[PDB]
Amino acid sequence: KGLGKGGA
Amino acid sequence: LDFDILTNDGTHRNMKLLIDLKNIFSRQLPKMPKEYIVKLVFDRHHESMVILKNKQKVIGGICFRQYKPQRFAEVAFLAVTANEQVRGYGTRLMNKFKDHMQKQNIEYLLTYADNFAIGYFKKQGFTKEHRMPQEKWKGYIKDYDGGTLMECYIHPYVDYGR
Ligand SMILES: CC(C)(COP(=O)(O)OP(=O)(O)OC[C@H]1O[C@@H](n2cnc3c(N)ncnc32)[C@H](O)[C@@H]1OP(=O)(O)O)[C@H](O)C(=O)NCCC(=O)NCCS
Repeated sequence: KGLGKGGA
Repeated sequence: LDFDILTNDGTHRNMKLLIDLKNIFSRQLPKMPKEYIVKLVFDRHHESMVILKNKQKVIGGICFRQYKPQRFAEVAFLAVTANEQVRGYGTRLMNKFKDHMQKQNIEYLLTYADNFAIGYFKKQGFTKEHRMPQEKWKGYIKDYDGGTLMECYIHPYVDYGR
């Protein structure tokens, strides 16, 4: 679930 | 528009659907090693529910791993292809997932979140404060100090989606 901001 | 559990049964059909989903995951999760996504998606413990458009095209999905005896599952990856975002699919998927988890006798959903991500799961009903005894996931779900562990309680008779 690695997340670095963004993602609409 | 269907939300089906995609079985990794070694058939050309499912294999292709899983690969398409895996590619949506890497394109949408750039910080994630692609080979790591490959490993989890196709391993013996993980399962995937896909958003199927016209019973043939994958436009999203969620990869998860159930810990049946413990009655909780971990979300590995969640994503909707770029050209299909902001149309409510992602939220509908999560609701279908909760309903499926409830039917699977799963009591809690766990997932690691970072940055923006945290905000997304909070809107999906996940919280930073856990009500599930820590020693329950300890030893099953890796404990990373670098990520925020979030959980969502799945009440046995609350209606999630459908
Ligand atoms: C959602 C994906 C999960 C499919 O979803 P498709 O909040 O809700 O404004 P469905 O920016 O439209 O939405 C539920 C809502 O939360 C929004 N949002 C997304 N991440 C968010 C976050 N971290 N915090 C707050 N809002 C967020 C959704 O885009 C959507 O828009 P809205 O709030 O105006 O309705 C999406 O981009 C995607 O594939 N993102 C990249 C992959 C990713 O980060 N996956 C989860 C981590 S593995």
